[PDB]
Parts: sequence; structure tokens; C-alpha cells
Amino acid sequence: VLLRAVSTGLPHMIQELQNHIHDEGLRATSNLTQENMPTLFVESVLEVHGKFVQLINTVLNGDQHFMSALDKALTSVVNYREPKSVCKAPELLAKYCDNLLKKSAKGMTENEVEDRLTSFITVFKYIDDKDVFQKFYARMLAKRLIHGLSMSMDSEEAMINKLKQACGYEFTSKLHRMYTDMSVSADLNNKFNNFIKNQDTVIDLGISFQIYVLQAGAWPLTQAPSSTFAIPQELEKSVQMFELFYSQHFSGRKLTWLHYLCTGEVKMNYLGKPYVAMVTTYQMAVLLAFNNSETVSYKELQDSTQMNEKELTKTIKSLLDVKMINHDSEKEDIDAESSFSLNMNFSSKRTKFKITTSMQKDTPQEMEQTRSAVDEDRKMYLQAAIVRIMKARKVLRHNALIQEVISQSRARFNPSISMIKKCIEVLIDKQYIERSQASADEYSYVA
Amino acid sequence: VASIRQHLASIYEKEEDWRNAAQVLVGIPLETGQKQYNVDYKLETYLKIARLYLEDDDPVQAEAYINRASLLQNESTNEQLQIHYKVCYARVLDYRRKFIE
Amino acid sequence: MSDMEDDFMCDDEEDYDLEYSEDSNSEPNVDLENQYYNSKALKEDDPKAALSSFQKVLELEGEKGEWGFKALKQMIKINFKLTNFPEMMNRYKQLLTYIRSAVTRNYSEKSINSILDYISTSKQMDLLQEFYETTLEALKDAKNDRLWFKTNTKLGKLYLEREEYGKLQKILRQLHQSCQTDDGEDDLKKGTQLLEIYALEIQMYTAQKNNKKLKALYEQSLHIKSAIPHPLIMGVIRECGGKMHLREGEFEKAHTDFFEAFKNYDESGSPRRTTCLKYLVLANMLMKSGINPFDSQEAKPYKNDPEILAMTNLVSAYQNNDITEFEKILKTN
Amino acid sequence: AKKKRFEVKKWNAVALWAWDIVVDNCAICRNHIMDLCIECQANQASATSEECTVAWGVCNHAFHFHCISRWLKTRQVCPLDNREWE
Ligand SMILES: [Zn+2]
Ligand SMILES: [Zn+2]
Ligand SMILES: [Zn+2]
Repeated sequence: VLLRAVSTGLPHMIQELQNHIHDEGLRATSNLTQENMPTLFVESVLEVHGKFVQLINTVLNGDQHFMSALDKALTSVVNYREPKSVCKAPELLAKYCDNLLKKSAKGMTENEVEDRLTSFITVFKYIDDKDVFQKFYARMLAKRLIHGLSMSMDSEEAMINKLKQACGYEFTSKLHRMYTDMSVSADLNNKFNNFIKNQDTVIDLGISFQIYVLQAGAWPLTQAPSSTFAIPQELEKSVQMFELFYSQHFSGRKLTWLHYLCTGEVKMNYLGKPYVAMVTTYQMAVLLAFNNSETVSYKELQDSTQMNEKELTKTIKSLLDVKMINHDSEKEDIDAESSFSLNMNFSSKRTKFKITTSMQKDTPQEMEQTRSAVDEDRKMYLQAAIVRIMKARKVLRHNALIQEVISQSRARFNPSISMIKKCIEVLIDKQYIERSQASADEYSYVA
Repeated sequence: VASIRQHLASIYEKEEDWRNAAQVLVGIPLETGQKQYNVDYKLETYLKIARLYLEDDDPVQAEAYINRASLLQNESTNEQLQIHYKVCYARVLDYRRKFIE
Repeated sequence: MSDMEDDFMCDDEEDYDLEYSEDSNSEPNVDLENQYYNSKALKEDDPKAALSSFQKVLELEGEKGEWGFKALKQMIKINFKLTNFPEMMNRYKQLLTYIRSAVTRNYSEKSINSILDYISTSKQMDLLQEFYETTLEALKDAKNDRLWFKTNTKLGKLYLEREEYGKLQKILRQLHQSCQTDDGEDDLKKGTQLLEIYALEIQMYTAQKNNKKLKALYEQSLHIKSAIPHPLIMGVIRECGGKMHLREGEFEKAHTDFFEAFKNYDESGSPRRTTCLKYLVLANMLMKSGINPFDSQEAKPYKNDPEILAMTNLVSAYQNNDITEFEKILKTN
Repeated sequence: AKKKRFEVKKWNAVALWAWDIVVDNCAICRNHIMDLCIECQANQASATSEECTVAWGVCNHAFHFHCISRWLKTRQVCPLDNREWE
């Protein structure tokens, strides 16, 4: 009442409302979840944001001086903290979103979660991280989409929309295609069967048959060479035969190769009750070895396989550390024999822990390894960001740009202010009117 | 595939069956399965497809092939393979009858 | 007659999945063998006389380990092929009770979808409608943002086939009420979803061929701007804009309409794709700009389709202005 | 005995992206293959995400009109897609 009655006080509130809200923003959002459980960090962002907004909820009664301070405060919370990495909240948000979006981590009732996500978006309005969040989430989502362990499809889409109204298009669009990719792809698998191998009558050996479009539009991944795999008949009939019908499916929508969808589900009646399960890659070869002989020696075998050994260091670490796999002999350079043992293991050693098997490392570790690359991508993103910003105005005065970029670069991605003159003079010099020198009148002419 | 097409095209060239050597070479070993080839090897293969159709005087198909090779000569840095490109495009122009060009 | 090997395999595989999810709840129980109850119920090569095992299945189901679900699903499958639909409906309803109660939603959701597939194979539309009705009967829950709607949408498509509009129109009103009109204004998708209703309405009125009404629908679909889901159907509505321009004769706008529509068709597939291209070429000639007939990226290879290649001939003979040739193509084809 | 002996799994490493149809940017002057160029500003065509100014039909070598045409006029072999310039 006083600060309203006396004129000058409110801008001070602009000052004060940012600082402690920011300060606790260091601890309560950032410092409080080092443990790095994603749910915890999201809750921490919620903690600072909600608590302080509630502070505002009082007699402050809106009064935008207060809210603007709050806007700056949260901007400071996510952005301004000691760690340069702004994406940590979105990193923990992405994982958490997947957690909410999957049946695995947290089971809840449908669309209540939407409500929770709604509150998340509300807090999210301040956050700048779409590169990590969108791409990395799409990446994790792609992996989980391969997994299929999801709470639901539509709610995921709802979360997408929550972002979508507010955010950039391709960020959403690629995911849309990824979603549709899976959907239409399942339809495609049905089609691929349905031409000759109808629902009832299939003229094929039959491994699980599912694949995606293998198109340029769907994926967030980068380029990494894989090893040379023999790819047997069932693998052939799943994919390659598909390539035949794929021409029938898409004539003109060409192929970007993706083996990763090779599907396998085993229904085996070894013991009275058909069991559907999933297992590793090597013993299958051993089974093949068994059909033909008892053993397949590594000399000819190695001669036959010739895997590209880029990844092998990580592979070796994983195979040696696991020791879950029934193998002949694991040696450093070359394993002399690959005619692996019988079904030695079941799900777990102990019940408290000592739980860990199927082979985990390839699965969550990829990003773990990729972080160097992703951060490099962050660097690239920033580079692209300056590029994206700097292209905007053809004829201007330099001062005119001021306070323009803030609209484009604040909330969506992390701001990069310092690059302006350098970017103009270095990048922009192509077909444009250049003011390298503002005083004199002259510059570049387009062809 | 790469071996069978080079040798089968060479032995149809022994028979002077230019059309069928061109025809079997349509299934180009490109990037398709295991092997990732060279710009120069595959461009040699495309100019082979070209001269083997143009010896049977198939200007439309080999014109499409020489246009996608005009796309693909931009990556090959050889004189002589681009000289064979000039050979094939000159035969196409003799079939195109575009006498200004 | 006898059940299918394929069906058998499917059940085996999902029991397989039950097990895996069950491993996680290694700690839990109640689901251990009910899967075997399915394995006896469906499997053991006995879809017939198997009925007690369905009862055995009835004891209790979990989320992960839920094989019993597919058992009842198999009885729904059995009730048409083997002994009759009364239990198919009954046990189906039993499955319907399963919305939240100790059962995985995605699993049941997709599995029910496959059930609908089984029914579609069974009583193509006619009995299938009743199963949809019962499904909706499960669907009463407020939480279901799209859930009832989707099921209703499938049933609505059946209505599109049967031409049962009285129910369908009401459904449209109901789903419309699902959106902003009642001031609900929010769901998983924008507002409700407010896209698919446009598609169903357009399809309905196209069946009617009430073009003016279709025009009205187009006017409504100006409102697509309001709701943005992204379905498969997208090329069809864009076709309608061109169609409107077919109604109008304003080929300028129709060109863009068919252009984007054809693109969307490429995205979807070719029920209409070639036709869209036909109209697109027709638009090009009426817009009178032959410069890029096929010339996007794709149409050029697409035109190679000999059925449609005639359109290329038209644009050619039109562009080249050989009346003899052009008319030849007209008269000949 | 024989209950889980390591048969077919789903397995994923990194493959793609962005794709390897090239498809390229009308390189004589090289506004982006989605972007509407200067030569399609007085034209203003509905241009595809791989059509900056591209018509690969019978015309077949169609880039930015006067820039591909300037690469055409000094010698009439315009060899990037190898035909006359649109
Ligand atoms: Zn432009
Ligand atoms: Zn121009
Ligand atoms: Zn272009």
C-alpha cells in the first residue's frame, strides 16, 4: 500500500524480486538435484518457480513490475547460474517427460499427466534449451519409440502440442514425422505382408517382421559406421524383401538405410510352454554352428565376418565386464573360438541387486558417450543460431538492430549477443548492401 | 556385383553386344549393400553404360545417365575420366543434334 | 474351423511380453501362470473345448504379465470362427471393465484395436458396430481425451460406409462439444483435436455430394488454423479446396491446393494421388502455366506412371500447342 | 536345457542423418534448395523444400534463371545438369 501510494518504490521491486528468487534458483532448482534424478530436478525447477510465484500471489497482486522481475529472475535461474550449460533443466526434463511418457518408470492415470505437463509448460515458458530438449528428447524418444515402452501415444502428442503452440516448427515437425513414421510404418509392415504374405497365409520363414520407412525425414541421428554383418535370410526377408515391396510402397520416396529395426521375438516350445522372449546376437550364430557342426572356428569365421572395429574398444569393455554371456574364451585381441556355450543364465543372480542382464551398455550409454558430440553440437547450434539471427535485415542502420534479437533469442534458445559485428563483416558479405563502414556511403553489390 | 558387371560388360564388349552390356550394367553397384564405392570407379561404370548404349544408339536412356553423371562428374577430379565424360556427352550431342551447343 | 497358427503365434508372443514385463515385477505375483491359462486357453493347440482355461485366466491379471487379456481376446476371436459371439461380447465387455483396473492401457489399447481388426474380419461392419458400441460403453470416462473419440471415429468411418448419418451427425455434435464449444477448449490435441471432425464431415458430405454443404465444411476447415493435429488424411481436405475451385473454377488457388495435396498424398499413399496429380495438371493448364508441370522434385518421376503419363502428354501438347496431337490424346483417350 | 539361447533381438546403433539423396542447391548461384531465390521473386512460384529454382524435366538443367543463363551465354554447354539453362 505504501509502495503503491508513494510513487518511486516499484522499480526497486523490479530489483528485489529478481535476486533472491534467482539466488534460491541457484540452490533450489540447480543445486538441489545433483543426484540427477530427472523427476527431482523438474520438481526443483517447480520448487523455485512455484514458491516464488506464490510469494507474488500475495498482496503484490500481479503488478507487472513484480512479474517482470520474476521473468528476469527465472531467466537468471535457468540461464544465469554457475554452470554455463543451460540445458540441464531440459535434460532432466526430457528424461522425466520420457518417464511420464513411459510405462516403465512411473505409472499414472491418463491425461492427469497432461495436467502435470501443463504445469510444466507453464514453468517452462522461461527456458531456452530447445536444441537439447527437442533434439535430445526426440533422440531419447526415438530410442524409446523403438522400445515401445510408452504410457500412451496421444498424451505424448499432447505434450508435443503444448510445446508446439509456443515453439519452432521443425523441432515439432520432425517428431511428427517420426510418430507418423512409426504409425504408417506399422501399416507398411502390414502391407509388406499383405501383398503375397497375406494376414492368413504368409509365404516366408518368419522372424518378427517390423521396420520403419527408413526415410530421410524421420530421424535425429548422426553418422556412425557399423560393422559388416552377414544378415541371414530371415533378416533378409524382414528387410530386403521389404525393399522390394517398399518400391511398391514408395515409388519415389527413396531409401536411407537403417538396419536398426531388425526385429526378433522368440516363441519357443522347448519346454511345454511356449515362451516369448528376447536374447542376444551371438548364440544365434552358435545355434547356426550347431545345426551345421559343433563348432565354428574363428579363423575362417573371422575371415568371413570382418567387422569394422571402430566401436570394438567399448564392445570389448562391455563383453569382458558383463561375464553374463556364455562364451568360449574372451581374450584381448582375438577370440580364437566362437562356438559358445549353452543356456547358462536366467534373469538374475540375486534379488536385492546383482540383478543386471540383458546387455545394457550399448543401450543407455550411447548418449553417455555422445555427450562430447552433443556439446559440440551445442557449439554448432550456437553457430547456427548466430547465422539464423544475422540473416534477418537487408537495409538497416546498425543501431536499429538493438532490442530486436531479444525477442528471437531469449526464450527459445540461449542468446549470443557479442557476435553481431563479426558475423556481419565475416558471413554476410554475399549479395547484400553492406555497411562495413557506416560513415562513407558504399558497399557490396549483388550480381 | 562390381566384378561381375565389369567382366560381363567386358566380355559382351568382346561380343560387341553393347546394348546388353549396357543393360546388365543398369543394376549399378552403387552403395547398395556392403560396399561403398569410389566416385571414379562408379563414374567409369556410368560412362561405360553410356558408351555401350550409344554404340547401340540409345540416346534417351544414356542421355539420362550422362545427365546424372554430369551431376556426378562434379565430384570426380580426373582429367581423363572427365575426358570420357566429354566423349559420351559429345556422342549425345551428335544424337541431340544441338549444333550451337 | 480350427484356429490359426498365426493366432497361436500371436498369443504366444504376447504371453512372452507378459513375462518380460512381469520380470520387472519379479517382486510381484497373481500373474504367474494365468499366462499359461491363456497358453492352455488359446494354445496347447486348442482353441476349442479350452474354455475352462479362460476361467482359469479369470483369476487375476497384472500389467506386465497380462496374458489373460489376450486369452479373452482369443475367445472374442473364437466366438465367431469357433462357437458363437455371445461370449465374444461378454468377455469383450469383461476386457472393457479393464480400463484402469490393474491392466496396462497401451497394451490393452492396441490389443483391442487388433480385436476390432478381428471383428472387422468377422462381421465386417454389421456386428462390428455393436462391439464399437460396447467399446464406447467402456469409454464413458471423462479422462479419455481422444480415447472414446478415436473409437467413435472408427465407428464413424463405419457409418461413412453404411451411410448411417443420424448417429454420425450426433457423434459429430458430441465431439464438437468435446471442443471449445462447451468451453472445454482443451484436450490432448488442440481444443479437442478439432481436425478429424473436419475430415469425417467432408467425407460424409462427399458421400452426400452436397457440394454447397461441402463448401460450408470448407468454410469450417478454414478453422483448421485453430486445431493442429497431423494425420494421414491431410491431402484429402486440401484436395477439397481444389475441388471447391473445381466448383468455382478458380484454378489459380486449386493449383496450390492440388499441389500441396499431391505432396500430402505422396506422404500418405495413392488412393487419390494420381487423381490429385491429374487435377493438378489440369490446374496447371487452367492456370495456364506449364512451366513446371511435374517440376517440383517428384512429379517428374511420378509422371512416368503410364496411366498418368497421358497428363504429361496433355501438358506437352498443350504447351507445345499441337492441336492435332493434343486432340489426338483427347479423342484417343 | 533349451529355453533362452540368444535368438533374434532388436538392436540399434547410429545409422542416418538429413539423408543421402544429395540432392543439391542449384549450385550455379546457390540460394538454399528450400529458399525462394531472386529469380523466383518476380516469378514467385510455390517452391518445394528441394526446389529453390529447379525444373529437372526435359528442360532438365534449371537453376536460378539468369545466373544459370549467364553460365549458359558465354558458352552454350551449361554442364552441371548438362543442358541449356532455365
Ligand atoms: Zn528468398
Ligand atoms: Zn530468374
Ligand atoms: Zn530447387
